[PDB]
Amino acid sequence: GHMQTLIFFDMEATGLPSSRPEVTELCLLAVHRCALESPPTSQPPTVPPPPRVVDKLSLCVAPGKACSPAASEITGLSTAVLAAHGRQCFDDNLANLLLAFLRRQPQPWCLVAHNGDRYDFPLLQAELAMLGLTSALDGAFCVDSITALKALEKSYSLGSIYTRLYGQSPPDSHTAEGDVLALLSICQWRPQALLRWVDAHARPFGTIRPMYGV
Amino acid sequence: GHMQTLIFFDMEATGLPSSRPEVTELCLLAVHRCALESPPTSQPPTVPPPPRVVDKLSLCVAPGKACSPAASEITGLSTAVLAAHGRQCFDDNLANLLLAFLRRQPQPWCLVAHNGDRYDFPLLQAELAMLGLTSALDGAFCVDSITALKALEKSYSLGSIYTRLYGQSPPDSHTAEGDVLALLSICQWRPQALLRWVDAHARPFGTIRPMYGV
Ligand SMILES: O=C(O)c1ccc(CN(Cc2cccc(Cl)c2Cl)C(=O)c2cc(F)cc(F)c2)cn1
Ligand SMILES: O=C(O)c1ccc(CN(Cc2cccc(Cl)c2Cl)C(=O)c2cc(F)cc(F)c2)cn1
Ligand SMILES: [Mg+2]
Ligand SMILES: [Mg+2]
Repeated sequence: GHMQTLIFFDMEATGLPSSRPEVTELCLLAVHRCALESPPTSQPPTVPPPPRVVDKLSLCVAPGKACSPAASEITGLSTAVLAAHGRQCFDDNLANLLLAFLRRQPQPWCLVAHNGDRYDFPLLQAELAMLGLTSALDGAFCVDSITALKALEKSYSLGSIYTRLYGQSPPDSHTAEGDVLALLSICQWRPQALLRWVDAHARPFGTIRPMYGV
Repeated sequence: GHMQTLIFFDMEATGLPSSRPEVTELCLLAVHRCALESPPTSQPPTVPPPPRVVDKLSLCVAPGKACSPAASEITGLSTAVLAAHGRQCFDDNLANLLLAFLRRQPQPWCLVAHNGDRYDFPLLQAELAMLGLTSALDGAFCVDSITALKALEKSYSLGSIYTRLYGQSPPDSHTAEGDVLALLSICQWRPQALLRWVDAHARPFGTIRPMYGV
C-alpha cells in the first residue's frame, strides 16, 4: 500500500560505522503524504517552504563512550558537552518515546534517510537490539534518499544535491535537524515523483540488520 | 533548588479561553540551564544563536471541534486540515509521549510560556484532566515569561519585546515552534538575570487550575 507518512530522519553519532558508534543526536520529521501529493497553492520561492503541519522530534543522547575528534568536528557534539547538558543514554524510555511519536503518524510509515542504509538505519537497529527491542520497528518501512535521488536524476552529498536543485547552498546548520530540513526541501523539488518512487521501493525496516551486535 | 532545565513552551488552540478551546499544536524546547548560565564563547551576532544542544518536540493535534475563523487566521491551522494530515486527538499516548520527553530532562523542570498563566498552562491542565491524568505534571514547575520580562525590564507582546531588544522583527513564522524559538532568543538577551528570576519565582505546575472542567 501507499505510504501515508514519510518520516525524514537523520542521526549524529560518536564516529563512523567501523568504530562501533553510538547515537549522539536524532531528528525525526514526520510529513503526511498529502503535503507532497497535494501541497496548497500560493500566489514562487526558490526553495519550497516546509509544510505548515508536521511533527518534529529532535533529541540529544549521551553515548557510552567518547566521540572521535573527527566526529566532534563535523557534528559539533562531544560526550563531555552532552553530559554537561544532562543528557541521558539510549534507554527504554527513549525507545518508548520514539514509538509513541511514530504511533501518532498514520501507517504505513516510511523512514527516509540520506545514506540511511549505511548510517542511520543499521545504527538505530543496533541501539534497539542492545535494549532487547529487536522487533520494535518491524512495522515501519524505510528508503535511502541517495538511492531515490539517484534514480530520479555527480556528487550525491546532501549539499551537492541541494545546490544543483536550488542554485544555492543549504542553510549553515550542521545538526540532525538541519540535515532533515534540507532533505525535506530536496524531496519537495519534484514531490509527486519522489513519493511515487518511495511507494514503489519502500523496504520493511525489519530487513535492516543491526550495524553491530554484542 | 535551582531549575536544571527550562522548557520553552507554546501551544496553538481552536480559540481563546472563553470558547472552551482544545489544543491544535504544541512545541516544547528543553534547554539545560548551562546553555544560559555558561554559554560558549565565540570570536557577535545581533540575535544570539540557539544552543547546539537542545531537545525539541513539535506536534499537531486533532481537536474535537472546529477552530474559529479568527483562530485559523492567526494559527494557520484548521480542524479539517489537521484531519487531512491524519492527526490524532489529545489521548493517553500523547500524554505518555509528553512525559517521556520530559523524563529525558534533568529535574527540576520549569515550563516557560508567554502569557502561560492565561493560555498554555491552564489549557494543558484541562487536556490532562479530561484524560483523568490530573497529577501527571505535579513534579514540574512553571513561569510566565510576560511576568518575568516585565520584572526584568510598553507592549509586552512577543514581537514587541523582540523588536525592542534586537532592533528587528522576529522571523515570520506563525507557529508554536516559531513562538518558542523567538521566546528562547528573548530569554538569551540577559540570560543570567532571566535564569535568576526563574529560579526565584518558579511555581509548582500543580497550582495551575484547569482552564475548564467536564
Ligand atoms: O550524508 C549524511 O547524512 C551523513 C554522512 C555521514 C554520516 C556519518 N556521521 C557523521 C560523520 C561524518 C564524517 C566523519 C565522522 Cl567521524 C562522522 Cl561521525 C554520523 O554522525 C553517523 C555515523 C554512523 F555510523 C551512523 C549515523 F547514524 C550517523 C552521517 N550522515
Ligand atoms: O503571546 C502568546 O504566545 C499567545 C497569544 C495568544 C494566544 C491565544 N491563541 C492564539 C489566538 C490569538 C488570537 C485569537 C485567537 Cl482566536 C487565537 Cl486561538 C491560542 O492559540 C491559544 C489559546 C488558548 F486558550 C490556549 C492556548 F494554549 C493557545 C496564545 N499565545
Ligand atoms: Mg546523515
Ligand atoms: Mg502563545
